[PDB]
Amino acid sequence: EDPETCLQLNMVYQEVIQEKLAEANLLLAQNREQQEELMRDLAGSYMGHFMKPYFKDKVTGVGPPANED
Amino acid sequence: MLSRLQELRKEEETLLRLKAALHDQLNRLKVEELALQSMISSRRGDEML
Amino acid sequence: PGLQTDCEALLSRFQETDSVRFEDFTELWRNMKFGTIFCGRMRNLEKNMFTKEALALAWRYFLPPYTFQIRVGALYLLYGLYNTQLCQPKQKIRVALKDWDEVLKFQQDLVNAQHFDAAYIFRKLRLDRAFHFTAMPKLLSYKDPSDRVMKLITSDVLEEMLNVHDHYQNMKHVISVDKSKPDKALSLIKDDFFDNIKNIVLEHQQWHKDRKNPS
Amino acid sequence: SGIVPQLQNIVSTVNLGCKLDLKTIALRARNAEYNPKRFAAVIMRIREPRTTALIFSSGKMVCTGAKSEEQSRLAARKYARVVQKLGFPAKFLDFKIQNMVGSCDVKFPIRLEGLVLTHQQFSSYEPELFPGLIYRMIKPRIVLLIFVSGKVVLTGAKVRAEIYEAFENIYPILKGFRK
Amino acid sequence: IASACLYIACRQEGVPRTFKEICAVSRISKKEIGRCFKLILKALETSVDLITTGDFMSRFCSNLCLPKQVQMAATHIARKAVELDLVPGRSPISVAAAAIYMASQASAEKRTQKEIGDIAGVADVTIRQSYRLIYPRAPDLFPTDFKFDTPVDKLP
Repeated sequence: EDPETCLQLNMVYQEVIQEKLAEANLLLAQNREQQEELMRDLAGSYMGHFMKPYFKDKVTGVGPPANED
Repeated sequence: MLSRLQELRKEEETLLRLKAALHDQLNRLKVEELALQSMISSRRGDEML
Repeated sequence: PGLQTDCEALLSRFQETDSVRFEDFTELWRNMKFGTIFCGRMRNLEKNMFTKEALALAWRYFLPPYTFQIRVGALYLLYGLYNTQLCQPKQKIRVALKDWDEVLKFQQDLVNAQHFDAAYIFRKLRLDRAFHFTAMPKLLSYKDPSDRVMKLITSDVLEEMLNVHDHYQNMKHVISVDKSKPDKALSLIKDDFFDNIKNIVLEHQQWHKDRKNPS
Repeated sequence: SGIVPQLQNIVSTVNLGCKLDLKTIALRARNAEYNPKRFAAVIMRIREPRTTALIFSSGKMVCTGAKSEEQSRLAARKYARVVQKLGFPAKFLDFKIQNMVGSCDVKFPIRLEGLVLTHQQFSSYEPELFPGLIYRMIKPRIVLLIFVSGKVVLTGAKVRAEIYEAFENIYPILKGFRK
Repeated sequence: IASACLYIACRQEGVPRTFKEICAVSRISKKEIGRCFKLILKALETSVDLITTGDFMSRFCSNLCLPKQVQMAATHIARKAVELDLVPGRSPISVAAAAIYMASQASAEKRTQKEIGDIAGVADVTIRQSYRLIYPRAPDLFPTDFKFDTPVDKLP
């Protein structure tokens, strides 16, 4: 008849496939976040480092001076 | 955890394949849209005379 | 120590029934004599530690990424374990916060599917106050899963896809000014989209089976 | 392209014009070292242009580390004044910029294997000896360490124009191998 | 000069060894071997084709007691890994050692990082570093038709 109906139906088909694309890209985002969580697990690391001198230089590794107490 | 890791990556490649298919569909869809705009401009041009 | 094997055994014997009715889980409970998993001499400390482990495991199976059938099975397992304990101050199921919004939508899907057995079981668990509403399970210091592809594509999705496609063709046949042939500017529609997505999902499931088949 | 290499180092030499007693300078200068069991020069450092001068008993000074020609000339004159104040008849003769190490990043990974395969007569790529490809440019006698991360280290030039034209020659070649 | 010529000849014939496999025999350090190797290629005005990962596999997997199946396995893994750019700019010997370690831990005869480091002449730290680069993409590197007794879905 008149391709205006072609426009509108192709637009609603673009709309449904765009909803599908948004859902799929969100699954991609969640899966890539899971991958990055796996990688930060591989790059994760103790409790002895927090023993008696809890604070210590990243250079020398000695605590702060003694308190007055 | 590599069992789960490989399950997740295989799902990832599958969903990337689906996204490739749907993206090709979207591109050809918008090309059809431009074709429709061109032809409707040409055809309404035949009643503004 | 072997407990996860019995949990998996019960969940598998349940999922093989393809049922959701709690009567079937009662039949498996009495058949497996699963309730005697606590029976036997053990002092209070080890007793409640073992109960902690069992409840935490069953709850772990109750959450995603497990199948609906496995999840209802794990809910029944939680009911049966928490209700049959030898600990006098019964151990409580540790519910994280991040999992509460998922367990609630699961309960809603259960009651929407008219699965009133499992929904009533979860209500009974919430009334007996069998939960510790924690921040994270597993105090900190220092199978049968569900796929994304079924959430993407299934029967009804491809059905609506082919409906929209053939309706699109039928309107192509009427948009053209002549009935014999459509316009030469609109012939770019693809017919292999169904075939392409079918190839993708079939390669996926074929790789999945040749994965779960051993060498 | 629009990226130009940043000069990272400039080696220059100068003739002070008088024989020196290095022990005296090492005993009286402010940041000198003199280990004649390790090398045969006085190693002076300064802070203002951040350069290092190796001063030799023949009177020939080697000022390295500057980031520009002018900074290098100023630094060499500074070391000249230093050795002057120490009671030596030092002058400033024959200042010559002997090397310029510039660096740059083309900002795309490179295929070194393809590059050495197609340019076998210039490039040397031994992944066992050095993780970078060594491209001996021939039009200017420059040497480029090209890496898979895209970094390109040009070196061996006496003039900055040589560094620039060498990078301009090498950029299309790398663009051809954009990984 | 003799050691550098030996290395250049081994490379030219198409069975290249590593400098660590010539320094292990000669009386001079790998540094001098490499220096004279470059000097010889400069003097003779000749060149030698670039080594690939499949050259060090018939020897590394045979010096190790691995079967031929594990050997073709590691060959395929390494070739695909250098294909898929999982190991950018890393020496083919370290990639070969990593791929051999993967195919060894996956298959029946397991070998630790230490033995593969001794054979390939690669520090175990490098094996780790270039194994973590191919660690996540393990399955799609392996051969499709590949029997094993340790699930390729679980590897250290």
